[PDB]
Amino acid sequence: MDTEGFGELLQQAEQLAAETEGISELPHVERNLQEIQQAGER
Amino acid sequence: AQIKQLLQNPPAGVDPIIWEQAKVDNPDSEKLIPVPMVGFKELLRRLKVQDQMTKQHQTRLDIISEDISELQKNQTTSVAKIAQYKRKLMDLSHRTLQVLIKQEIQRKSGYAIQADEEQLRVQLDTIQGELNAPTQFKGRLNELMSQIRMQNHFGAVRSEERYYIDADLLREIKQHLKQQQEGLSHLISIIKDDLEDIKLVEH
Amino acid sequence: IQRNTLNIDKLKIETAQELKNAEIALRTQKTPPGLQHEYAAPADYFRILVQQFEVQLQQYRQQIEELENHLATQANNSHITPQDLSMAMQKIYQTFVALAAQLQSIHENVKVLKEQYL
Amino acid sequence: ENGEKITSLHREVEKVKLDQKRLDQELDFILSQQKELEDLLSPLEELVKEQSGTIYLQHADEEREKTYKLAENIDAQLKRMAQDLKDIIEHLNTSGAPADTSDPLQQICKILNAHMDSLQWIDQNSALLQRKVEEV
Repeated sequence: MDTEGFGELLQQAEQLAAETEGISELPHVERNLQEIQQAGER
Repeated sequence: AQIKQLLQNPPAGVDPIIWEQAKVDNPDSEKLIPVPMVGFKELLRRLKVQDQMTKQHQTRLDIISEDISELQKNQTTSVAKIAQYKRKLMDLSHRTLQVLIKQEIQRKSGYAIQADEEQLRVQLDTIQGELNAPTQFKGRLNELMSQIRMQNHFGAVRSEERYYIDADLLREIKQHLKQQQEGLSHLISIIKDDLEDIKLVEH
Repeated sequence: IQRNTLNIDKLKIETAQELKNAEIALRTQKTPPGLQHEYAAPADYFRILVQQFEVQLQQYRQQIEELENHLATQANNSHITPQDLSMAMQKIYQTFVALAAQLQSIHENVKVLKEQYL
Repeated sequence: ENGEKITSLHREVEKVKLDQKRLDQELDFILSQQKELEDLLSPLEELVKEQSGTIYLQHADEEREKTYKLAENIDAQLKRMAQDLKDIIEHLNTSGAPADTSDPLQQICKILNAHMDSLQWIDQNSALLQRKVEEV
């Protein structure tokens, strides 16, 4: 179907991890799967 | 009232006990009243209306769709202004600070200046060669950059292959994350309200 | 759009402090001009940016030290998975659940205090 | 049954457009605060080259200025560094699966990490609040 939410989400999250000058908020590295599950557990 | 007005007193030549019962039988009375239907052409009738109806639904749905496209188009390439504004902000902050600073060297010596100043100055000293020196810089930044690249070289190949993969099956797991996203957004806004219902606990 | 609202609230808040450290700056030195004095601001705000930064440095080393734990990992890093996605999501649907605990946890806690006040 | 949805579609759509408008004209105006607050940081370039000219017709020397010049570079320097650190992180992220970046896979890992991060907050901002309650 025609959805545009997670395309927002991914969007957001995309737009998230890249930069910038914002005095504080630096882009974050993305984990996933093996390290993440454990990361979730902690 | 007007409903009440037509539905009773009966219609087209429809029997009064049946017409009654469609009224009781009616599944959904505000949205609906009993309307007499008359054999096949009448169903034909209904269908003609349905189609009539269909086109207009489709269209209005298109109108919502166009307005949403306009909002998204405005929004998606409008990020530009927000980002631009933010950078301009930081540059103006630098100039603000630089002008703020020069108003404290030119009017201010005067050669008065000290007191509080040294404390500023103690903080600044600390932070500055902290940084320097030694330690940090060197070692760390580029064991990391020395390093990163070697991992880049190596990762490429191991790659090679493996062998496709599994991309593919990626569509959804689209979908299920959407639903986790809304749940988290509700919890975050509830925590934020919690502590509201909390500074007020400032009691 | 939603997302776009927090962004302006940030640009709002910020042009406001900068209008102004810009205002502690003109017209202060405007006086000067005629003859007055505005300034030990800075000392305020200068030491304020210091304090500001002081933490940002810690953030830098926090992130740096994460990077290598991460790279470090990446080195271990190198091997198939549909089951795991599932295994992740059944875990997230637990993690969200204890977190909710806590939030109702807190929320009700606040509520209690709020009740006590009146 | 569909028509109803259509309704709260219309709804909530023109309240989205009440939205954007607004945020739209908002951005003008935050934008105008940026044209004014700028002309006039200078015309604050009078008031500051006057002081200069005046100060020059004085005995001489300038001093204890350097410290500030150091402060601004010092404050400035790390800003330099945050960029570099950003320039690294992106590279690290870049090093990661080939033949298709555009797939859904990475989509799900990004989004999901976004969720995990948000969840984290919710955690101890909550724990905060939960923490905080003790004084009471």
